Amino acid sequence: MAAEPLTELEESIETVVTTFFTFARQEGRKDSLSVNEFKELVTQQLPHLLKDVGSLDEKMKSLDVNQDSELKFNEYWRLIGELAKEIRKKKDLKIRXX
Amino acid sequence: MAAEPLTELEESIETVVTTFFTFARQEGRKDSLSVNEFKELVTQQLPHLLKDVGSLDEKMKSLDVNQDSELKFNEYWRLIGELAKEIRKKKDLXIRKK
Amino acid sequence: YKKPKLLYCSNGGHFLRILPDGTVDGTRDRSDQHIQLQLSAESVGEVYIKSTETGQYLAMDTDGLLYGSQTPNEECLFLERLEENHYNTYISKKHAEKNWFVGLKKNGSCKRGPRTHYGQKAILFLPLPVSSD
Amino acid sequence: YKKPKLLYCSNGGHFLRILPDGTVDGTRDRSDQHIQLQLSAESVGEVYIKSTETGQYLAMDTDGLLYGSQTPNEECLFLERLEENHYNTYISKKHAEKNWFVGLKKNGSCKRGPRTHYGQKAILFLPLPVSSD
Repeated sequence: MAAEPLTELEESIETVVTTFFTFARQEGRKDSLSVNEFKELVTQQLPHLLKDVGSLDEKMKSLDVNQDSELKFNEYWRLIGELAKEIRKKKDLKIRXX
Repeated sequence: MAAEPLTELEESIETVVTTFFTFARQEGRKDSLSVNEFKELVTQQLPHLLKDVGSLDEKMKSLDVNQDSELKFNEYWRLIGELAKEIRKKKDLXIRKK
Repeated sequence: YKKPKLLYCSNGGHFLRILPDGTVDGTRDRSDQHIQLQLSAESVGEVYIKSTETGQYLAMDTDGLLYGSQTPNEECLFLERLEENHYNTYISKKHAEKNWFVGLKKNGSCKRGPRTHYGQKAILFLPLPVSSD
Repeated sequence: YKKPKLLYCSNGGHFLRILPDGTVDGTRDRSDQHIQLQLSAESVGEVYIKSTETGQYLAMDTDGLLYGSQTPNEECLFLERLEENHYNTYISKKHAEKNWFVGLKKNGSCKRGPRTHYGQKAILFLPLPVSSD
């Protein structure tokens, strides 16, 4: 009846969008991740993909091209690419991989 | 070759890849989208989301850009990106840049 | 008691109802004798689907589309495989070369050959035949 | 019959069991009288949560962490709001400035201030108080 299932592609953008949203609203503005907000994503739900829970600054600079210290929705979204890349890519140069 | 155990969010990136995998193993080679694998994908799985099934060829050219015409294992992926933003982003991309 | 072998897939009341015409659908009924086929292993691992005492013989259309009525062409020869999921698997050796194994749409009909890989679970059929136990 | 006002959130048997100590958890039981608070609208829209006849008075720790025992500090003043989802909403005006409104963890306890914005559904509490109908 109600609660109709959409396509697999609508399912998967939603599941990441809701997760995003449960971090975006942590501090000022429920769209932008600020620095802490951003670090909270990786440090909690990302211990394997990007095991670098120390050089989040590097990611931040690599992401926030304008260096406003807000990853707007679309800026933040960049990470998901680096994720979706890493899962295939991860270190296809040395490791290996798996 | 393929995946033992993953995580919660790793499932939902798999489920869409499994769609990819059962459409690209059509003419040659399951590891690359081919162009009666791609067009069949847009016409079947993306007929509502991607309202441009007749102008795939442009998207293909934009995607492929090495232009080997193997839509590679991240050339292709971009498409899921374009749908991902499309839900938010009706048409409003433009860009032009060498 | 080798007789009417019922076969279907995808959770949900739906049985493969074969008709002499050829257009077989997943009818969810057991009142009319039109959802039974004579499934049996013809050769070592090669099982055939022939609705003799109810419909017609199957003849896949290049695997892509599943049909049957005129003649049981080689297209109807499938390798009997079992999955540890309480389901039966049949590989259309005729097209095994392309890694294609008979797949039907519970709410559509049997015709998903270009999508018969490790994606569509409909390939895992659930048989309810009268065995000789 | 204004009395023991039961309140909880998140689908699943779990009730807010308050203890004089302060460590209130989502106990899924109704045998021991420790899951009732005297919820009422003190001021125009301002509702207070005080487990008088069962536990203690609430006193949020800067919204971030929800607790109560010593004194019903202003932190315990919340704006009564209703959502068209069969759930009650209470905005901790004391921290409304940060768009923070009381949120508890059904399987953890009441303490999600840094996550009391639009993201966690646990903010939509389901009340089962004995009204005067």
